[PDB]
Amino acid sequence: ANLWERFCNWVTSTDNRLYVGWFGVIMIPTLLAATICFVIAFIAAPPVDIDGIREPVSGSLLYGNNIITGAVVPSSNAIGLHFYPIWEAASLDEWLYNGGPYQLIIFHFLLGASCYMGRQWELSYRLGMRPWICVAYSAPLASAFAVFLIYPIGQGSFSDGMPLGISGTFNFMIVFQAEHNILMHPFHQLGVAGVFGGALFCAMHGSLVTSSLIRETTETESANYGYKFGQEEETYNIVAAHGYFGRLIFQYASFNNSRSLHFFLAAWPVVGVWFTALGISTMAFNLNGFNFNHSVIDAKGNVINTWADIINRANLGMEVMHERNAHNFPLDLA
Amino acid sequence: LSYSLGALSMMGFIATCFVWFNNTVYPSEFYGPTGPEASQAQAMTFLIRDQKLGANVGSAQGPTGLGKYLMRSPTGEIIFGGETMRFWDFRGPWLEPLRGPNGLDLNKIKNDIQPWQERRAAEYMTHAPLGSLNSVGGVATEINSVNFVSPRSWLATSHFVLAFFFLVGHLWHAGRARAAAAGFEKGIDRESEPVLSMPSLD
Amino acid sequence: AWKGHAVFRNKEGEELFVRRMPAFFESFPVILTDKNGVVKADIPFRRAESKYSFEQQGVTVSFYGGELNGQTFTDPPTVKSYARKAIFGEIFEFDTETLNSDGIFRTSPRGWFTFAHAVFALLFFFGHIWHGARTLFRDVFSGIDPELSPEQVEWGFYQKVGDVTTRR
Amino acid sequence: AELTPEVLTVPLNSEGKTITLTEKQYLEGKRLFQYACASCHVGGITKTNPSLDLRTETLALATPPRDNIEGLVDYMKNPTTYDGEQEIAEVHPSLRSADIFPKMRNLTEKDLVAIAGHILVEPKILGDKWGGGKVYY
Amino acid sequence: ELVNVVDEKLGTAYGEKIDLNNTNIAAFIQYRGLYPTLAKLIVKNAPYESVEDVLNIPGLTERQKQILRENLEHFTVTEVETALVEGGDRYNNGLYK
Amino acid sequence: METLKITVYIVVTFFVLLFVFGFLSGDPARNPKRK
Amino acid sequence: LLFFQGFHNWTLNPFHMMGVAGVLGGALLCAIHGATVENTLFQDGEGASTFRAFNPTQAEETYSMVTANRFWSQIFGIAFSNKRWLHFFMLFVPVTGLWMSAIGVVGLALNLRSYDFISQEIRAAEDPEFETFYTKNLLLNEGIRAWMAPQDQPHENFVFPEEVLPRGNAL
Amino acid sequence: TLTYDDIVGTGLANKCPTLDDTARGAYPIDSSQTYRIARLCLQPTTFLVKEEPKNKRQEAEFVPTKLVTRETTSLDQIQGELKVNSDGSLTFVEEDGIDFQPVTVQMAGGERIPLLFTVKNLVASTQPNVTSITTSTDFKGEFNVPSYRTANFLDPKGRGLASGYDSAIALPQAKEEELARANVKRFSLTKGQISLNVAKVDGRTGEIAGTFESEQLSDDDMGAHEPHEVKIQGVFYASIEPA
Ligand code: CLA
Ligand code: CLA
Ligand code: CLA
Ligand code: CLA
Ligand SMILES: CC(C)=CCC/C(C)=C/CC/C(C)=C/CC/C(C)=C/CC/C(C)=C/CC/C(C)=C/CC/C(C)=C/CC/C(C)=C/CC/C(C)=C/CC1=CC(=O)C(C)=C(C)C1=O
Ligand SMILES: CCCCCCCCCCCCCCCC(=O)OC[C@H](CO[C@@H]1O[C@H](CS(=O)(=O)O)[C@@H](O)[C@H](O)[C@H]1O)OC(=O)CCCCCCCCCCCCCCC
Ligand SMILES: CCCCCCCCCCCCCCCC(=O)OC[C@H](COP(=O)(O)OC[C@@H](O)CO)OC(=O)CCCCCCCCCCCCCCC
Ligand SMILES: CCCCCCCCCCCCO[C@@H]1O[C@H](CO)[C@@H](O[C@H]2O[C@H](CO)[C@@H](O)[C@H](O)[C@H]2O)[C@H](O)[C@H]1O
Ligand code: OEX
Ligand SMILES: [Ca+2]
Ligand SMILES: [Ca+2]
Ligand SMILES: [Cl-]
Ligand SMILES: [Cl-]
Ligand SMILES: [Fe+2]
Repeated sequence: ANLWERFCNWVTSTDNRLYVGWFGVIMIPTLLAATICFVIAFIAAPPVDIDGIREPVSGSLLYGNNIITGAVVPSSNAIGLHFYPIWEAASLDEWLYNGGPYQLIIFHFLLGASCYMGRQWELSYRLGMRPWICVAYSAPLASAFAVFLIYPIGQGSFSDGMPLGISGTFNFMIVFQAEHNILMHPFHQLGVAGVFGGALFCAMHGSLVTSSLIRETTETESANYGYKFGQEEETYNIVAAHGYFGRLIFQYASFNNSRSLHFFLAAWPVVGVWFTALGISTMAFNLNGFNFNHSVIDAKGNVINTWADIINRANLGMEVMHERNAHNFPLDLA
Repeated sequence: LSYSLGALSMMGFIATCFVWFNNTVYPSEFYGPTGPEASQAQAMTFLIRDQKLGANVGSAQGPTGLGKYLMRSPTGEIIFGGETMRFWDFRGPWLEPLRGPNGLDLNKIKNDIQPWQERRAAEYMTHAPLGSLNSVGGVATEINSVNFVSPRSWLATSHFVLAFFFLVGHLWHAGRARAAAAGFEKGIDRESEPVLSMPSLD
Repeated sequence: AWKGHAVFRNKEGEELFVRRMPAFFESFPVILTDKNGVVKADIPFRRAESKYSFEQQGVTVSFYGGELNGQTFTDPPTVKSYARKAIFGEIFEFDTETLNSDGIFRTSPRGWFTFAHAVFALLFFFGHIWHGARTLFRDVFSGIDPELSPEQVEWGFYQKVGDVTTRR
Repeated sequence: AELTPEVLTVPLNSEGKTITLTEKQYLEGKRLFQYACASCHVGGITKTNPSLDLRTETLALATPPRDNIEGLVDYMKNPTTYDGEQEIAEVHPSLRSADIFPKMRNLTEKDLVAIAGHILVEPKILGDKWGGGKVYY
Repeated sequence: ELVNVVDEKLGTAYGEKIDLNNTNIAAFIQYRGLYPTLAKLIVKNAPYESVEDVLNIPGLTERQKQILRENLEHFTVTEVETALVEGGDRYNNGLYK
Repeated sequence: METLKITVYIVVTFFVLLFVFGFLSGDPARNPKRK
Repeated sequence: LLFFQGFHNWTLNPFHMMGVAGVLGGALLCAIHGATVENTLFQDGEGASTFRAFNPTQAEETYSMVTANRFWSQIFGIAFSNKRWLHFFMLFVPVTGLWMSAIGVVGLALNLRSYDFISQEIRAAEDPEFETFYTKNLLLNEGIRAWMAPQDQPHENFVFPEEVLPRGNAL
Repeated sequence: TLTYDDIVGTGLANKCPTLDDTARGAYPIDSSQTYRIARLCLQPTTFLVKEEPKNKRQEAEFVPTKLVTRETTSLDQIQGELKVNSDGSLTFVEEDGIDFQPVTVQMAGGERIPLLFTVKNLVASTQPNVTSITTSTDFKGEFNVPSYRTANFLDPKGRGLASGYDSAIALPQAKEEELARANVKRFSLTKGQISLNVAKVDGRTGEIAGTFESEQLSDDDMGAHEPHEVKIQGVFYASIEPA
């Protein structure tokens, strides 16, 4: 056909080693830009005045960091939610000072990962698959939106978005506990249930299927040689697996339907991680974890502490120390 | 359904930001102060207090070297200092009387602050939209006493959750609708498996 | 060398005791109590409302035994230095140069021995479980019986789980 | 320990006269203090001016002395700065500025006594924690 | 040798009494009648060569002067310490509760 | 900075245009079954 | 949890980090495997609900490994091809994770922490303009210790007068 | 005229007002009237830093720097009495205003120079017998430069002057003396020097405008290192009033 119809045929081709697709056409450049900026900044960027108090924090390896302490540092609190592209700055010198690379990385990354999700829908359509893998991916993606975009929005600043580094991430967690008591938030609790459960059922499923592989290999060769790519027969015996698990707990506590079993494997961590994302996205608007501080009172009115109150004492330590030069007035309101 | 789900998710998200930032169609008199507004009210409250005490608020240098009460935005406008620097885009009827062409006006700050402005700023500072899920108002380390969560937090949080699940609903139904229109929503035909008819990748 | 035992006193001549660092703490404040545990002096963080600083309380320190025996120090920075050492208990002079020492505590052989052995003991538990399992299940290491009767894994077909002769 | 008649006995006036509150007034005082005051004075501190707290010793050194029912009742009618030099009804809630502090509109004299009673009783229960702020949480 | 000037000041009368030349204004709340009106005036008109000089502040009512007189035993004066007086720190020194 | 801005605007418009026209070009038909 | 952060700086510890990788990687493997099976199912029934189109005793795979493999290869660049490997890997990742966290906790029994990076401390001690996220988090820890210890460790009878408590400006 | 919403985000809020090319007049001074500057505005256009050579036989030059803190540099709303002296000179005595801005500039090679750009406590004078302020009038004066960080500021390990630790707590047993400079915070107070060269006058309005150059020390990080010498140049504007 015409040049365009050939292009369309290529973009959407089921035969490319890596699927491109229309989402891919946005995904490829945005992810490349984010990746490249990230790598260069992580290695070489100068210190960033994250809290807009002229107190530049060093993130990069060349400026005295290791893999663990290193980061791409959030953009200046003096910027807030203003859009700070490279052309808004008088120079790259200024751009680097104010944390411009962070906005560039997280914006291209979020667009790219959103397209990564669209691309998963797309390929499954091209391949005649059912379409919901992309929905499972919406859970980590939502979590990434929570810490890089929604939280900044609620709090009025990208300086409060998660830093793009290991120790930075911990800083974000700790300040978050001080300001929102995230541990006492039931959406975070559902998140824990989601990831602890996800790990558990992973270990379980892995182990139940493995324990049930049909004898196909010699006593010396890997059992993996007992399964061939594309074979039509199922490589393990699900009835034996159920016979084991149904007896481990009780019969009806166990799955004999592979389809409902794999559904539960998809649903449990995905829903729990949705709640995690929504925990962060709703504490973005300062609806916080349960507060039982001084909840138990004695007959006279003496406060009888609980474990909630010892949590409070730790949160207070975080609160008063964090960003030790940034507050001038008595309440931290964002 | 899926198209409508997508448009509702989008609208939910817009609604979340509307109630969070906007104080015209969500008047702070009824809905409580915005987060930015309450943060701006705190700096105004202490500026008032301290200047009453004799402080020259324009030339008071804070620990970092930036002005304790007043400083410049990145484009030069006079704005409140401390953390609330981020909130300098806030505009509110108790505050605009002090704003001149260059931002907050030091002449007006020194002479023209009316009692009703002090009152509203104290009110808004102390009704910031922060509180716990069990409706203890305050920071997360606050003791029980005040039963408050701003209507703004309830409206933003609820609608972020709703907009979010609607987006999922959109992906679910869009993807299911595509598959059902093409005829493979119930699974792969074992005897016409598309991948088996394609060249191998490598 | 031992520097000798530091005794601290306020301007009243009352003996003061530095609260010792518990092991849990990487860093620890300097607080001096009287013999009944009442706070008498400290090293403040915020100074503007300080009430118990060494300067205000006239804290001095005298040494008995060791290198500094019979000496008394009244310069506040000096007294404050000895008190920071006193959170570690008895005060010693060290050579920090021969080894380019960094001033940060390390454990001893007792600590290193304990760590390696508790870790190796725990990992040896997995080793036990693994080999025990290989021992008792040798017959199924390459997989289960390719035609294991569905009756032995389904329910109520046998009286005793696994026993073919307990058929109903 | 109990909320006893001794705990509930507080100075009525500057001249050493006491008054014993009932448990019901105490509870009333706590309720109405929450209703009208705690947004700024939760815990005996003052959010909008932390230099001034509701500690008994602080109240005693106000002018006029506010460490008694009568002093507190009068504060709630016609609040002053700490040196009594200035009338701050325009920026501090009181019966005098119930037009602009609308929660003040249905506080009766008896309500004012109950709140004063709360303010004087709490530190007798909580000690330094009353007016102590976060250090004491 | 280098010295922390604030710690040093705690060794002088600034560590014992309200120093009219240095002490942050919230300290005046500790005595009847000083805060906010006299405290504002004392800080605005500092430094003082002696404690008594506080009585020579222009515009004082008679009871104002009398309150000053009653509280002189609680005051002191030392040299202006730059670190205590810069940054408007006499008005707000960054300490709340 | 201005040329940078203009270059990027052009870049982004190009890719956005590809994405829009791309899905406008009979996407539902691009599947292996019913077309 | 918070005690471990403040006192042991447990987040810095590489054995806890492998733990996190195993737990989050396990949860990822769980979500991704369950979703992949469910979206490469064969049509073995007429029902628009597909759960009934499975038989525990049936010989055949209920989903296409072939399509699943092609999908991930083109999406992510790599895919499983061996189902026995895939499942073994699902056992391996979270199990190994939890084992690693255990080793770190054995370390913490002895206060043998991964608390500090000495090179950062020396630079920071000598250069008061040097700051990283690692220095920032230690100030948080020192806040946690000072503020929680007196009520959390009552047998120590800690009395920390207000003036000694570490605090930043205002707060 | 222009309102806040005309100006917001343009850069104009950091710009001192200018005078027309017709503003070449003379503003008469009556030695019997008292005056004030009701608004002094200083907009920097160049920051120069004096290089520090390895041998002090080389002549050290002021070199250009790049501004990295954006349009947050101008001093404004400054006011104070304008005295007429015995000899007819004028003296400006600054009483108040937005009279400092923390500024960071970068040397070639990337060294960052923080400074507290300021005219705090400015006392500036003209030449004698100033019967009118003209485009030939100049002010020359001195001002104070207090520490760039005020006394509560805590370094990254928590150490400070009026607050903070007094030691390097991460090195519990290191020797103190080598770290004394880092551990014992100090608060500088130095002098700076400024010159204001009038170039425009509206006699009908009391407004003047011209160029200025000042010199002051940069941040010494609370005693931790030696400050550099900075030279700031820009435009100014002032409104004089009978008062
Ligand atoms: C797919 C390609 C792509 C996309 C989507 C982006 C996107 C972005 N770039 Mg990146 N970039 C790319 C490729 C891309 N870049 C490449 C190849 C390079 C190297 C040359 C760069 C180098 C670069 C730099 C140096 C910077 C960016 C920045 C940005 C951001 C702002 C761009 C902007 O203002 O557009 C404005 C242009 C438009 C709005 C044009 C759209 C006009 C159409 C006709 C209207 C339709 C739009 C509509 C709202 C929605 C689309 C349809 C929808 C319904 C599906 C944004 C995250 C900046 C940033 O990160 O700041 C923090 C920044 O500084 N880019
Ligand atoms: C639990 C379910 C639930 C509940 C209880 C609410 C409740 C609410 N929503 Mg949410 N919503 C939900 C689910 C829900 N929503 C979901 C799933 C979505 C999509 C994600 C949304 C999206 C949404 C948006 C986008 C908005 C709300 C808003 C609101 C609030 C106002 C509703 C309103 O006025 O509608 C409008 C009512 C109608 C369209 C019905 C017709 C109304 C007529 C035209 C009004 C006539 C008025 C006029 C003056 C009369 C003239 C007469 C004259 C001649 C005298 C209310 C608190 C608003 C808000 O407060 O957000 C912060 C808002 O902007 N909701
Ligand atoms: C996370 C965002 C996201 C994703 C991955 C999808 C995915 C999908 N959509 Mg939905 N959509 C969304 C949000 C999304 N949607 C929203 C918020 C709306 C409300 C307007 C819609 C409205 C919609 C309609 C009306 C249709 C779909 C359809 C589809 C499906 C087919 C592909 C398609 O036509 O895409 C179209 C994609 C969009 C309309 C939005 C994609 C947004 C992402 C973020 C990419 C944007 C890239 C952009 C060029 C970058 C801007 C850069 C900027 C700086 C200029 C596919 C499952 C089609 C389908 O088959 O329905 C059953 C269809 O007809 N969608
Ligand atoms: C991304 C965030 C994240 C993630 C994924 C993890 C993940 C993990 N953490 Mg870390 N944590 C984090 C952040 C995180 N942490 C942060 C920021 C901190 C602050 C420093 C901590 C502080 C922390 C501590 C202090 C500890 C962990 C531990 C762990 C491990 C716990 C494993 C487990 O399931 O134990 C759950 C418990 C078990 C699995 C034991 C067996 C339980 C039996 C089977 C229970 C049977 C129940 C029975 C049926 C009854 C039910 C009754 C019902 C009524 C309740 C795991 C690697 C632990 C660890 O490392 O262990 C070695 C640990 O002690 N974490
Ligand atoms: C001293 C004396 C007196 C001694 C006498 C002793 C004696 C004789 C006692 C007998 C008397 C007696 C019974 C007393 C009772 C005492 C008592 C009640 C003890 C119980 C205490 C207790 C809490 C026990 C256990 C609780 C328990 C097991 C909780 C588990 C709940 C739970 C999460 C269940 C799982 C539910 C679920 C949906 C699981 C599926 C998820 C999963 C594992 C997926 C992986 C998976 C599953 C499959 O399904 C198949 C197929 C495959 C492939 C696969 O991947
Ligand atoms: C107190 C007042 C009460 C009112 C309030 C109620 C509100 C709550 C609403 C919730 C109802 C949801 C019902 C959905 C059932 C369903 O999934 O059907 C789909 C399949 C079909 O089941 C399968 O059913 C099949 C038959 S069929 O498909 O249904 O026809 C069969 O073949 C198969 O063996 C069988 O397992 O369900 C299953 O596979 C069984 C196990 C999984 C079901 C629960 C998990 C789903 C989400 C996980 C939970 C996440 C939360 C944890 C967070 C960390
Ligand atoms: C748009 C494209 C997006 C591109 C993303 C690029 C993704 C790179 C993919 C991983 C490639 C490495 C695989 C080597 C290993 C390799 O070649 O595996 C290929 C292997 C193939 O599995 P089979 O089932 O074919 O193997 C047969 C077995 O029986 C072996 O005997 O896949 C797996 O084992 C899956 C589980 C590991 C998946 C691990 C992913 C790890 C993520 C990386 C984490 C560290 C990152 C460090 C950051 C500095
Ligand atoms: C900023 C957004 C831009 C706004 C534009 C949106 C307005 C709508 C304009 C629609 C007009 C174009 O209409 C659409 O375009 C492309 C390119 O011409 C066509 O062309 C395509 O046809 C078939 C469709 O099966 C494809 O297989 C083929 O590869 C391609 O050539 C579409 O079949 C046509 O339906
Ligand atoms: O910046 Mn980051 O952190 Ca959210 O809170 Mn406010 O602001 Mn800042 O202090 Mn707390
Ligand atoms: Ca050495
Ligand atoms: Ca001239
Ligand atoms: Cl921090
Ligand atoms: Cl602040
Ligand atoms: Fe499986």
